[PDB]
Amino acid sequence: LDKYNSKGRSRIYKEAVAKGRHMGLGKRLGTANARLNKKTLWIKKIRVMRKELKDMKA
Amino acid sequence: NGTKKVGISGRFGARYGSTLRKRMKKVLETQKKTYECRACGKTSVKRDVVGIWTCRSCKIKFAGGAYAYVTPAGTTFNNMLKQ
Amino acid sequence: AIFSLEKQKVMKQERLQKAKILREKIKGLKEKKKQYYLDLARQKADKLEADKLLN
Amino acid sequence: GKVTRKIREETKKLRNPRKLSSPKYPNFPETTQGTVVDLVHERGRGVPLAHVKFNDEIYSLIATEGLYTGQTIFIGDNAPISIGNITKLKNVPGGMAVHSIEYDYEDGGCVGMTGGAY
Amino acid sequence: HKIIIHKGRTYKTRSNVRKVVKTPSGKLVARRQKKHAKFHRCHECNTKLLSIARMRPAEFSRQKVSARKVNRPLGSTTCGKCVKEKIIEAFLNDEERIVR
RNA sequence: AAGAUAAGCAAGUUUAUUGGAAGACCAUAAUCAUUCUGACGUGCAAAUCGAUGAUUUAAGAUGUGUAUAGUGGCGAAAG
RNA sequence: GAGGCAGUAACAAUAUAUGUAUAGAUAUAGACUAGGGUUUUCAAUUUAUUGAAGUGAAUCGGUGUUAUAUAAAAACAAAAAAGAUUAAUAAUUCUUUAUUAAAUUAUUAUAAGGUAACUUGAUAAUGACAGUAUAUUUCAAUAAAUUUAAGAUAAAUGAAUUAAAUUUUUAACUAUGGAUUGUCAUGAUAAGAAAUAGUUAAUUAUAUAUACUUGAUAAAAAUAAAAUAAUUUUAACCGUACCUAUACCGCAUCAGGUGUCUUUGUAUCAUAACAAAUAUUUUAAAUUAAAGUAAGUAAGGGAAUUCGGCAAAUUAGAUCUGUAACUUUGGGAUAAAGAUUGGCUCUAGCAUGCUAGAACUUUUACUAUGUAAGGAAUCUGACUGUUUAUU
Ligand SMILES: [Mg+2]
Ligand SMILES: [Mg+2]
Ligand SMILES: [Mg+2]
Ligand SMILES: [Mg+2]
Ligand SMILES: [Mg+2]
Ligand SMILES: [Mg+2]
Ligand SMILES: [Mg+2]
Ligand SMILES: [Mg+2]
Ligand SMILES: [Mg+2]
Ligand SMILES: [Mg+2]
Ligand SMILES: [Mg+2]
Ligand SMILES: [Mg+2]
Ligand SMILES: [Mg+2]
Ligand SMILES: [Mg+2]
Ligand SMILES: [Mg+2]
Ligand SMILES: [Mg+2]
Ligand SMILES: [Mg+2]
Ligand SMILES: [Mg+2]
Ligand SMILES: [Mg+2]
Ligand SMILES: [Mg+2]
Ligand SMILES: [Mg+2]
Ligand SMILES: [Zn+2]
Ligand SMILES: [Zn+2]
Repeated sequence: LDKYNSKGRSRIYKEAVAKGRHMGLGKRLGTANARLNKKTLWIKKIRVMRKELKDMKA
Repeated sequence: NGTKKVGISGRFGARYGSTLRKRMKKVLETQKKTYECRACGKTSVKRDVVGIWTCRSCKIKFAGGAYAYVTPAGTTFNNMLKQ
Repeated sequence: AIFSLEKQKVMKQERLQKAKILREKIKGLKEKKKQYYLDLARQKADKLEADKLLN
Repeated sequence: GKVTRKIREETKKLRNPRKLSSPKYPNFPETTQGTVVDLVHERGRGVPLAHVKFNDEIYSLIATEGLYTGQTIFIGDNAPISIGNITKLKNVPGGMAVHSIEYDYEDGGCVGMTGGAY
Repeated sequence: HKIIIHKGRTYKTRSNVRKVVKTPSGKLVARRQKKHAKFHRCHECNTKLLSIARMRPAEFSRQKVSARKVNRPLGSTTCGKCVKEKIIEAFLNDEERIVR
């Protein structure tokens, strides 16, 4: 038989981040723009705000 | 808005001298500007090639200068033909 | 010596017709033939040799 | 010594000379009318050329200052003088600007080929 | 460990586009595809002429004439709005001659 | 950097966004060769190895085809 | 032709009491072209010697067109894919379903319809052409659910880990209409907006639509017709084994050099590193020399050593405050100088996976890997760039 690497270690660690544990100030190594883009957050906001104005007119 | 007196020539940074960047600000202002179409009357004429000016709406090409839509030596010879 | 743009396309092809003929006067070049699936003249002649052996 | 740079540059022009267009206009007996078709750009020169159409034949010419696509011009020995028209030399009054002069009659053109120079 | 199967030359030119398809038995294969073609355009107004079949000119001769043309004079070359300017222009230039 | 939008104060002028120009800044793969005057020095090798360094959308790197020959060719120039 | 130095320098040296196995150890791997030419496979005798066998094409390359009087196996060009067989060939052999071209057969429309954009047998079209940035998330891949199977644990565990499959409206144009309206950004309209009714298409990431840089505006030529069904001792010539570095070039089984592409899992910017997959490999001694080539640590002093701080050491990621003289008004600047960083349990926002705050606890938190020493002056060159292949 062949071997395949197990992901039981990584499935646990991804669950604690889903509660927001391991994203401290001491475990960041990139900038604020690298972890979250500032351009995409403006496109998310201006597309939703343009949708809700059409509904209030109709 | 961020610049006090340099304007469009702030892309060059802190090189090439002082008076060489003054000569770039005169020419680059008139190249990037859009003009009125003499045919259709709309403001959509832009430059794409040296000596060729074309409109976006009516799509009619005009001959002209290198960096300006009209040439100062080009307009004086139109007046003497009107008389 | 002034020509139209439309007449100049004729003089190019007439120039490129002479260059096709002067190739066959150069020594030591392989001969240019037609493509095989379009040249119907060669397919008739080789088939004539083919059934001649059958007799 | 060796052969210097100046002589070695001229013999490099005989192995591969430079190529340009040399645009000339035809000759016609009486005044005809032609239309401007399009404006193009060549590799070597800076001034744009123009393609005019006389008697369903397309030639090439140097573009004058105010010229747009579809305009009509006249060619002949006695055409009226205006922007872009081509007339004889005796008709124009003193003080104007011309930009293609043939040395002799029935020639294409010799003087004033580049852009900006009149 | 699975291996993609490639057949042919490996240069990425214009005519060598490939895609990856999965077989029923479990192989992986890089199959070649046809060359990309574009829409025909008007000779004057330069708009996209739809309803004409866009393909390579070898296959384009095999189509029917209704798939190559439009039921209109100058149907293969022009857009159908440019002909409205032509017919009015060609008629009016005749009536100018008879006066002068 | 141009370009564009708003909110204030009153011909204009401050504040906040959007936008993404430049022979601008920094790294991996790839490239070069400053220092240790390190290793080796009948060597792995008729010019290599290790650490340390310089480099990034261009006046770049590279396969194939045609052209240039010894009082001659090619050269951002050291014979 | 044969000595001394001399069996000296210099190189090679994994474990098992019974084994076609159980273990250890080092190295990423696989395909096209240039070069090599039988090294391929098998049998017999000991990386050798001899002897047999092996390369199957209408749709895979060449043979065709040209680069402004001899030029392309990566530019242009009629057409196919699965599934199995051999000791060795397989888009070429065999089975199943297709496609192109040419010769002979059977049959026949010469025009209708829509106000319009257009629909149906009803010709005259093209090959054919820069670079960069942003927005689409097509495919594909992840993630979830389900159904069959596998391997292990002294024990224990709301049921862990691995494999296969099945699923998870927009742009043009036309007719009415008569003055408003969009994008992440720049806007569009009396040369007719929104709103209605309709006709075409949606180019599959090497794509589509916009924008931006230029005294650079981004190749040639051969090449065309069409309805439905059928037939064929119809589709010529050449190459198709094997190697990608111990099967190339450097006199060699040489730590050098050599065009293109593909490649699984963890990895909160990446990088670095580790594991998969696949390929190779058999037996001297040792708690003890000196002097070497590498890697570590050091009480007290801190450049007194030296031509010279040559070599080594200190600093470093990310968040928050703060930032001078000078100036070609753009810069100097990431100047300099300070403070914070773990684990667990919650609270609060909306964009739903990112960011602030609070409580508890400890031999205190970027630091395994990666990661700027700083300041003040003088001479010379404006800057990006290039150069004596080997001092
Ligand atoms: Mg740069
Ligand atoms: Mg040394
Ligand atoms: Mg010779
Ligand atoms: Mg000297
Ligand atoms: Mg040894
Ligand atoms: Mg043998
Ligand atoms: Mg094989
Ligand atoms: Mg097969
Ligand atoms: Mg073969
Ligand atoms: Mg083979
Ligand atoms: Mg190779
Ligand atoms: Mg080697
Ligand atoms: Mg010892
Ligand atoms: Mg000490
Ligand atoms: Mg101490
Ligand atoms: Mg001292
Ligand atoms: Mg001393
Ligand atoms: Mg040092
Ligand atoms: Mg805390
Ligand atoms: Mg310098
Ligand atoms: Mg040197
Ligand atoms: Zn206009
Ligand atoms: Zn049109």
